[PDB]
Amino acid sequence: SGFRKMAFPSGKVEGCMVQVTCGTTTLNGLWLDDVVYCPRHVICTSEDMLNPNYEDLLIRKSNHNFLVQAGNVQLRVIGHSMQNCVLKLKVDTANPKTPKYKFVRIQPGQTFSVLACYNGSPSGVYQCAMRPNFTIKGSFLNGSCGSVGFNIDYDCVSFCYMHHMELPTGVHAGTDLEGNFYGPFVDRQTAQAAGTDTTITVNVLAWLYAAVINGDRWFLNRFTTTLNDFNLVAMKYNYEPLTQDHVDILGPLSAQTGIAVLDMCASLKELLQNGMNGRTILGSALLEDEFTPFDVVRQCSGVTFQ
Amino acid sequence: SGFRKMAFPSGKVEGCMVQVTCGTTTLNGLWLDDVVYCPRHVICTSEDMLNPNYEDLLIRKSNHNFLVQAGNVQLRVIGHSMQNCVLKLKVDTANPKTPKYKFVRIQPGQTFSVLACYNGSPSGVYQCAMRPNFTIKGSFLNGSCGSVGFNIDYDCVSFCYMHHMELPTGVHAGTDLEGNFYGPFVDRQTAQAAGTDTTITVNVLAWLYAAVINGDRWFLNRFTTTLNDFNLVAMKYNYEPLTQDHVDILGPLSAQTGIAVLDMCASLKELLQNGMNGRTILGSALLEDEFTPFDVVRQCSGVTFQ
Ligand SMILES: O=C1C[C@@H](C(=O)Nc2ccc(Cl)cn2)c2ccccc21
Ligand SMILES: O=C1C[C@@H](C(=O)Nc2ccc(Cl)cn2)c2ccccc21
Ligand code: NA
Ligand code: NA
Ligand code: NA
Ligand code: NA
Repeated sequence: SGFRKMAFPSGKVEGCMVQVTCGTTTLNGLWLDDVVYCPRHVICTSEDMLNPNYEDLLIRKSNHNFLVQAGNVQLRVIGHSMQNCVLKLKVDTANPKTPKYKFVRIQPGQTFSVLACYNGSPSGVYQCAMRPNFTIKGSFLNGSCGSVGFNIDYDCVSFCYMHHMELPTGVHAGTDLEGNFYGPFVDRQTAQAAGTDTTITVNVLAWLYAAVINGDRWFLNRFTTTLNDFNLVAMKYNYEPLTQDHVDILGPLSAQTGIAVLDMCASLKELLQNGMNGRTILGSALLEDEFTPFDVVRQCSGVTFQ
Repeated sequence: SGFRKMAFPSGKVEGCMVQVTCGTTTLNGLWLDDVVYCPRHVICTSEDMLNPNYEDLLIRKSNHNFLVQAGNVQLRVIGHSMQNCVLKLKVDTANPKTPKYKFVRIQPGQTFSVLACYNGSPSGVYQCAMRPNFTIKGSFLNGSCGSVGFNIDYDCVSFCYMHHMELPTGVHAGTDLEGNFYGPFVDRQTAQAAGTDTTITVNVLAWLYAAVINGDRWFLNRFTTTLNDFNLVAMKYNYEPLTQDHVDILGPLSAQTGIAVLDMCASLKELLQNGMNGRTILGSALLEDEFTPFDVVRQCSGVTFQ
């Protein structure tokens, strides 16, 4: 028992981190097979970042201008190409530590682990959600660009995120591993609007199930609701509308606890309208939305990786 | 910017986890050099756990009764000994993945990362504190015993915790790597009192500094206090008394922010007496005490490991 914001074990990803330097910019790269992936803004100078012409800046660079170091050891660059907002540096050595891996584009509301890195060296690991407005609320200082997000399924690492920028509002934006930003963002040092954000309702409900499984039960009430009634309350409180697909994903947790999904919605309605009256749920005084239903079952069932 | 509950990168520890089986009990072990360390209750049957005679149970076991597996591969056991509440199984092979390491006994209020494991395979990593009453509020299911806690300093892993038990109250107890419990606990399935717990005041103050560094400033006020005055408030709200040693440890954060430690104490006093009026600090609606002053500086300065 107990419920924590748990990250995936980071070792399979730590073996893939490298340092990339171009001119006077150092950031992180991801070395899989004979390719290093990194944010294309490694080729920018401080001036360049207000409105970079990436095609023109990259034409000034040759293979030998990209310095790639894997711990103590220098890699030899034999090709470079830009795909969307990422650079792909072909090197003459396959990474001997390459895990089984996939590149995935995650949906808003899904979770992943971030391995925060500086100068190609890991500093820490934490779990977060892709917000509905395609930002992440991370922990990233200058030099963290090229840090990656990921999920693991037994022995397979699914890379979903590469860090590119901190917006002036102090939230974070980045790409998939094909270099396509999540959300409307561009790799320019400019004020950039993020959507209105919303709370990930299906995740809050998953976490309430987690709370019940752990014996935190005070918020369970005598009430039920409908999808239509609940969703009127969701709109008022800037929660994502609940769909039958979300109900179906919550099926296993409903079966484990014997609490019908709409009964748990009625509990959440009362918590939205009345607050928590200075009480806590799983150590939190807020409704938590960074656990997916899959996360709660994995944590509550002791699933492992190799 | 941003502030997250960040764990240490787990790869150096993942290479050390093994499965240990004795009779019909499987749990985790830690393989460093030619020794595997694991909870001595691996030798207990379900009956045994109400009041085990560990000396008598271990006399019935020979080297060949301890099955130790490192991934797919079986290790050969050439000796066994009990040190306090841990078993040390000498094996005929040094772990080729052994990192630079130390065994440390941490103080209450210090933090560490836990690598939660089942059947010798890592499931997840999270950060927590040793509570003042020497429990931890973890996430541990049956089979997690022998999972370990640790800190990293560049290339050196300091192992501080081995998981042994879930108390009937659903909090967690374990030992240092010499097998000495933290707190009054014994490895028996019995109701066992934990102290009165208290909030780790120096950690709350560190986190308030973290909040200021990140621009969350609403709780800063016009007031100051004294150590004696603050500590009267600490007692009322079950906070650890603040000492000049704690003030000195907070020196760097005070210098970085230009907020005198006693001025930050006056902010914390007002938050204790008035609550947070439905506001948040670094995404939390509670005062957070699982970040040490060293944690806040490391996170806010991008310190890395290798
Ligand atoms: O989280 C981060 C990443 C880094 C950042 O935003 N850098 C960057 C670099 C190029 C362009 Cl075109 C835009 N932004 C940064 C600097 C200071 C603090 C945080 C962060
Ligand atoms: O966190 C844990 C560890 C495990 C546990 O307490 N097992 C154990 C085994 C032997 C003795 Cl003498 C006492 N306790 C457990 C079982 C169920 C749920 C959680 C946990
Ligand atoms: Na970029
Ligand atoms: Na983004
Ligand atoms: Na034990
Ligand atoms: Na303990």
